[PDB]
Amino acid sequence: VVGGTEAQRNSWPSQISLQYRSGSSWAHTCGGTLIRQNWVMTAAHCVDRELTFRVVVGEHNLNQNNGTEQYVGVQKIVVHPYWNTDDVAAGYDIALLRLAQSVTLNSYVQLGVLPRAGTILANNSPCYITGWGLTRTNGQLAQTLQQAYLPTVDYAICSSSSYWGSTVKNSMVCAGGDGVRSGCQGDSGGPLHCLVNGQYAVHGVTSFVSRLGCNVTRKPTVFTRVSAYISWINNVIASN
Ligand code: NA
Repeated sequence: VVGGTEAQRNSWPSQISLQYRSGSSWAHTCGGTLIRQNWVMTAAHCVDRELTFRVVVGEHNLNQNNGTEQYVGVQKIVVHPYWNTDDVAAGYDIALLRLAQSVTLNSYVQLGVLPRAGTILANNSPCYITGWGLTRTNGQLAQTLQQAYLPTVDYAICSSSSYWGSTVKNSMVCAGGDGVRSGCQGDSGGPLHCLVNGQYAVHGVTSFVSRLGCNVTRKPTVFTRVSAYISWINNVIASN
């Protein structure tokens, strides 16, 4: 997250860190959302590589023990069957991870609330992105979880020529684009949290930013629209 602030430790308890095994070590690579005690929602592109992945729930500081972390292996990966890694602009950038164990819920670990199917946010709706991604273009991962206020940019503006044009689809949500605040690498797969009727729900799965940079004016961060995928998610969980 570029232009973020440090989140409080219990603000976003559905946020997870997706990590891969790297020699003797684990490395953060992506965000996700805990949506069942044994299921995580992330981006398909996050699991393109044939790696050993684990999920950390209750994480805050990636390089310090917080005393609240639970570490759980990924046992099964279900990628959206229409996802194409060499065509992120087509969409379908979504994947479900079944965990080897069910995690325990507490003030640091909770299920994300998903919007109702078909829900479309009005332009300029209030949302926050969260994650441990780069804090500058071509920078480095955050140590502690960051958040940034990213209001939505509706499809008619986002698919306009000076924004993303044909690259953005209605199966996506755009947010931000102010040139200062943005998602960045390492935030991919995590949540976009939007306040509706008093309650935060996870409306987006972070998918992509501009090849020119993370915080580019009129290139808002682009998210998979969760409310396009409610039946897909339910079908996968029901079948696994
Ligand atoms: Na930690």
